[PDB]
Amino acid sequence: QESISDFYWYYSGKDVIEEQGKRNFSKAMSVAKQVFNSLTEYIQGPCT
Amino acid sequence: ICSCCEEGYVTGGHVLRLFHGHMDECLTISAADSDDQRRLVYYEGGAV
Amino acid sequence: VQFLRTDDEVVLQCSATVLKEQLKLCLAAEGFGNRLCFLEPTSNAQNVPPDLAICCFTLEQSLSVRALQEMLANGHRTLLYGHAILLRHAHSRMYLSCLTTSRSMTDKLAFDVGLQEDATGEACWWTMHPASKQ
Amino acid sequence: LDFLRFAVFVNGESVEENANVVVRLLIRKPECFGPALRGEGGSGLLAA
Repeated sequence: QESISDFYWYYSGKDVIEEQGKRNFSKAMSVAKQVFNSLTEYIQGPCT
Repeated sequence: ICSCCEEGYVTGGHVLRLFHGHMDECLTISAADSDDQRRLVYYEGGAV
Repeated sequence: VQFLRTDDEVVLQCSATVLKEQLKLCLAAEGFGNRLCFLEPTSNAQNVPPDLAICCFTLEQSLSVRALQEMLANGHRTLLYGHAILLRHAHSRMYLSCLTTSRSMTDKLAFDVGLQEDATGEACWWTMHPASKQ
Repeated sequence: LDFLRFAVFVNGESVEENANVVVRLLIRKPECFGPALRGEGGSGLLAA
C-alpha cells in the first residue's frame, strides 16, 4: 500500500499516465488483489 | 507541553487575569515608573 | 504509548550531559529582534525557573517526501518515521527554518537554524528518521 | 576515488542518479576527506 501511494504521488502531477506506469500499476494491483484474497480465506470461515 | 486540554478548564502555561471577588478589580502591579519599581501587588482593577 | 500526532505543541528537548550531570535543554527563540535559536537549561528549576514562553513549537503537519516535493513544485495526521514536518513557534507565529548564515567559526559545514516569517521553501521543513534500531 | 569517477562520469556527461547517490554518501560519511576538508579538522586545502 505504501508503494502504491508513492506511485500515486509520483503520477499525480502528470495529466496522462504513460504505458510503463499503467503496466506497473496493473502489476502492483494484481499482487494486492492476491493478498486480499489470502487474508479473506484466513478468516472467511468463522475463525475467532 | 500540552497533549490534552479540557475546554473551559485552566491549564499551565496560560496567561490570565486574577479578578478579585468583587468582579470589578483584579490582582495587579504598580502602574508605571513607581516608587516601588513595580514590586508591590494590589487589587486596583478598573482601568487596568 | 501515546503517538505524536499533528496540531500539537512540542518542546524539542535534548540532553547535554556536561560534567556528567545529565542536563536537559530545549530550543528557545524570541523571534522579534532576533531570529537565531539557542539552548536554555530546563534543569535546575528549583534554583532558577527557566522560561518556556519562547520554547514552544506547534507542529503544523507531517507529510511524505513525494507529496512535499509535489506541493513545492505546485487535515490531522499521525507522525511516523521517514516523513517531514513543519514547526511554527507559538509566540512569534513564524516557522522554524535552516538559515544560510553560519555564526559558528568552528565548523564551516554548519549552517544556522532560526525562525523565518513564511513557510515558503523547503528550508523550514525537517525530516525525521529513527534514532534507535528497534 | 578513481572507481567513483568512472561510475559517475561517462562519455563526458554526469550521471545524475549516480552523482546524487555518491554525493549523499560522501556527505553522510564526513571521514572520507582526511585532514583537509574535515568536519573536525577544518584544515584548509591550500594549507594542506
